[PDB]
Amino acid sequence: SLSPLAQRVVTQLSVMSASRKQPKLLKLAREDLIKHQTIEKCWSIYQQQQRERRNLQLELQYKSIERSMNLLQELSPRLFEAANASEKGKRFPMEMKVPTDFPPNTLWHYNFR
Amino acid sequence: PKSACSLVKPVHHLVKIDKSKLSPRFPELKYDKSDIRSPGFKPKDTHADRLNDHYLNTLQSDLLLINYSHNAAVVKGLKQRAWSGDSPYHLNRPPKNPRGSKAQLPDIHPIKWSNIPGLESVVINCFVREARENQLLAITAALQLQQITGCKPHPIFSKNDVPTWKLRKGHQMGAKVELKGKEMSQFLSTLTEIVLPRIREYKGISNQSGNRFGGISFGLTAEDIKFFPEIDANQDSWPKTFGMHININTSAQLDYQARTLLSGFQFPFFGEEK
Amino acid sequence: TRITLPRRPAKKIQLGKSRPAIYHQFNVKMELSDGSVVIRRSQYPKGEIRLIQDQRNNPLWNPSRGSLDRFNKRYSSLFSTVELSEENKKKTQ
Amino acid sequence: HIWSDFTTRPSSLSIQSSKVKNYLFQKKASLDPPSISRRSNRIKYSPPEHIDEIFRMSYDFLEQRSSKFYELANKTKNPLKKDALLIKAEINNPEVQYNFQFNNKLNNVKDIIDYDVPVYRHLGKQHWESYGQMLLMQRLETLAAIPDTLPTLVPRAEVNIKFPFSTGVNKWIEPGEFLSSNVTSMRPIFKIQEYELVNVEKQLYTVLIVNPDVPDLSNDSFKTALCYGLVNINLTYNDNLIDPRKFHSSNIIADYLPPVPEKNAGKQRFVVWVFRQPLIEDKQGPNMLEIDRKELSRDDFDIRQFTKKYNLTAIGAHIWRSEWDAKVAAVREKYGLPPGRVFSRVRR
Amino acid sequence: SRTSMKDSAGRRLGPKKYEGQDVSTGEIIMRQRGTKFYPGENVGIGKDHSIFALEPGVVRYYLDPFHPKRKFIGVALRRDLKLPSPHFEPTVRRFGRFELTNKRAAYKEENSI
Amino acid sequence: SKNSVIKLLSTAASGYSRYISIKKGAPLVTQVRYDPVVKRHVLFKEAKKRKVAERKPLDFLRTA
RNA sequence: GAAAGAAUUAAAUUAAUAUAAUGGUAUAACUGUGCGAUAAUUGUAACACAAACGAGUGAAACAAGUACGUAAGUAUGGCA
RNA sequence: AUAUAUUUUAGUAAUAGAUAAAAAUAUGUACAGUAAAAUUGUAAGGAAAACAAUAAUAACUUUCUC
Ligand SMILES: [Mg+2]
Ligand SMILES: [Mg+2]
Ligand SMILES: [Mg+2]
Ligand SMILES: [Mg+2]
Ligand SMILES: [Mg+2]
Ligand SMILES: [Mg+2]
Repeated sequence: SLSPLAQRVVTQLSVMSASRKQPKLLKLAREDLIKHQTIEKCWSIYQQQQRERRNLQLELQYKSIERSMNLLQELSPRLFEAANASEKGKRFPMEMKVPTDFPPNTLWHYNFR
Repeated sequence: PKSACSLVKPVHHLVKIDKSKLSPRFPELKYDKSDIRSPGFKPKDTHADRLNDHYLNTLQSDLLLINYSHNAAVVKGLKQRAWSGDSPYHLNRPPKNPRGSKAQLPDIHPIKWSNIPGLESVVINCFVREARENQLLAITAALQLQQITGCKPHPIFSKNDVPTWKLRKGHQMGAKVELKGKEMSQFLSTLTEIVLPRIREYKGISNQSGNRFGGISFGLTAEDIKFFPEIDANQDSWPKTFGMHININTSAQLDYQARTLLSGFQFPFFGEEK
Repeated sequence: TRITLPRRPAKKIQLGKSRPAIYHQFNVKMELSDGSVVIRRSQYPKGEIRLIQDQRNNPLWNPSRGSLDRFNKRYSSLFSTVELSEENKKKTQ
Repeated sequence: HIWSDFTTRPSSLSIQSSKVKNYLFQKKASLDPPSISRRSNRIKYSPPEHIDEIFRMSYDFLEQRSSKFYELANKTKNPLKKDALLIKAEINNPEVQYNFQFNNKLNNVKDIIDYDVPVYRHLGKQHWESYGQMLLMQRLETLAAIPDTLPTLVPRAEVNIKFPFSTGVNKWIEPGEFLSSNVTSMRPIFKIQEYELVNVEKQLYTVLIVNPDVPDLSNDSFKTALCYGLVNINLTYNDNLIDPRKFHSSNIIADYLPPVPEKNAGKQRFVVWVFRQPLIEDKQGPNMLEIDRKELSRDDFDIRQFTKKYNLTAIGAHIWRSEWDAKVAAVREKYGLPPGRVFSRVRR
Repeated sequence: SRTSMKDSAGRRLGPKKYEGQDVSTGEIIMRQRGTKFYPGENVGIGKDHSIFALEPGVVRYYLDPFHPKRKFIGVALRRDLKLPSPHFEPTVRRFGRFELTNKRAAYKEENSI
Repeated sequence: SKNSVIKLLSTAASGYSRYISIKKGAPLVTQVRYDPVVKRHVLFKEAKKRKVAERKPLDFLRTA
């Protein structure tokens, strides 16, 4: 009927498939449904607020930068030129790592190079 | 059929009739997939995404600061040129195609608080070419992909036909999977930390790699996939293993911006940039 | 010639009744090369893993900061740097 | 805690069921849902875990937001803005959501869903837009009741009709239904549910049922026929069922003549239109209007011309459509209308 | 020798009825291969994209702003009407039947169901 | 001969019958059409017998 | 100022159309999908186009029944 | 922890989306969508396998916010 390789392939396929592995549908009572809706809506609102806060902050930073660069242009042309360069190949430093869940054994390195 | 003449009749009102809602056929389908009452419901925002949080906090501001060019105006792309009306044959003529390209190119905007570059989507294209002989290899590749991602893969089929390579048309051959949001972020984090350091002579992603507009890519060999923790934990269960292409799609206007963004997430870049 | 798994009749998923594939996933703790632990959701059943070769001990990711084993074992009395200096005349090549 | 206060706020914003309210607001998931009436089913049921504390937090968050909105709402002077503020404050209230979703909107009981309350009215409007309004629009366009009678419609009020007096059965007419001559023998009952903010005391309404498809053999075409005409009707958000109780004999500009389609004349559209009166400033009370009853004719009726004359704006519509059956002759006889014509089966 | 001496006849595919021309129900206004002309007001279209009159009237060729880049043939019910008819005005309809003044005929018609 | 002719005989036993063409090894062709003797839609079935290209009956019950 | 939606504009019929070539087709006639598998049904077909006759073509309408569609309606085989 | 009995599971098989230009039901109807080429890339991959990306947002509605 089937080889051992064929069997193993079938098993692998099954791992991915939804055939006889999935539970019943999540039914709720009307009160429960409402509670869920209120949870979700509030959360969504909170997320929107956070986005606006961050977005606003970014806008403020941009405005400050603009204000700075105009001033620099007014005062010292060479300094302005130096500031406003193409940073095409700018690379973030490899020490600035993505913050983990829990910290390492040695928290901070005081010596380098 | 009395005729094939298609011709949509005009209306006498501005109300937008959603025809789906007027039926009683698919009552489960009227609910959005986000809604709890739909069978299509899935808990989306299950836990705090770490890479995304990092981007929000540290990187995004830094990226904005980098990309500020003073009084930078919009750079319009190559577009379809209109004809000068110096002849009456120009009068209903289609426009001249773009200068260099056949297809139109997008406008490059200055980076401000709104349009800072960020990760949009990852796609993991695995086309196993031995599966022209063995269909079961495609299945195994799809499983591997699923294991790696925690996301449902989609089967790739042979779209073309060719004699030199023993390839038919309409044959299942490997799989793909578009990761988005938190799963994608996790996958990137795994790539940065676990897998790519275990590759021996790994210089990084090439600086000559990428789209013209905010898309960067690279690929992993069959040797490299055994470093993924889901595959590594049962090497008996994974005798064969398949390479893959990894298309990273950013919200970057240009490719150097996208490269910079990826560097922020601890991706090394080695080659001479364009 | 072409090795295949021949398809059975497909099961009709009705419109609206399609359900998203929520695979079974465990919360897995990865301790990296150093003691930094990170939680990740994973399909394989293993609550804890500790990694040997990671970005946190690779030189590319931090520039600023068992045949060999067998050999070490059975040439231990000799103690095999000074040895390198002794056996490295760079005239002949 | 603004949503627990009911000093200034209406009673309708609360849930009237006590058990349901208790279930909503508890400190642990101990109680079982009042919705599940059966004991065995309650036993079987298991709500999702951790739902209570999070729900409470969400309530607090949205309650705070509502309170903040109210701080603005009371300072506001102009009425539409104030209403909008009120809506914003209370729309995310769980209790009002429960009330609206799970109790009837058509024949709303005032204590549960009060359409005098702005939030509930907004909810009702949204519900109407989701399905019933779209359906009505489709039936107007497909049947060709808009351009044939009255150019366009911008649906504002939800209009539902009924024929209670003829047969006995209770049924709200779905737009574009085929009703028997027995069903539509005696007059209908309207319900004009208004969702916009409007002056309830001043605003009058007119209702016109028009039959565009009565055949005129001189013209070799059709003509309109005003089958039923009411004017100067007073609506209120909750008190809105236009019945012989409400309107007086003075309000009837053309008293109900029934659908009596001729044999082979075809299907006849009867499309009720609901207009609101023009509102005059510097005049307290409801501004009436006089109709020249000799000028307007029933056997031929320019609806558009009439509208132009009295400066009406069509807010709502509904439509049924009658064709010939055996009982139309009986209906004619009852009303004292003539025998009724019979046309050739072929449209030659 | 070998000669290419073979060809089908012409398909008579002009306009069979012209602007301002009186028509009757069923009459073919256009024969064509694909919709060069689209079926306009009071006009049908056949399997071979043949425009035919649904009613007695006046054949009119026109453009409609609702369908730009499309020519139309329709049938105006009189000569007075500009056949790209006004959109929000009511549709000019033909009753097209006659009442059975004859008593017997009327009775027969009443009987028939 | 690639496409053969067959006689579909009405199931409502009027005697009415309609003829259609099929491929030589096509499945048994039953169709519901109007029977004017009975004045309704009835089943029609093949009056004669003939060989058929035997397809394997696809199994929905997961075998082995 | 941001997010989402509705979309609109430009371009396109160079792909695709069971099949030649031509005309038509994104308002899709092309493609996907649910139901279905019925209209690849039954009697009368006017009136046109074409046309020596024999034939050929489009087809309103009337009547019987069927399938899909919330409805409007659409289907008397296939874009021609 | 172990024995018997009575059951229950394991037949492990793909579509999870009204799927949308890989292949497959070529006639009906209902709902919905848009192709192709060329270009820039990417593990074996090379002119030729697969996947990604490549025209414009003025006005409008809703949501959050200064
Ligand atoms: Mg020719
Ligand atoms: Mg075809
Ligand atoms: Mg062509
Ligand atoms: Mg002639
Ligand atoms: Mg002849
Ligand atoms: Mg077709």
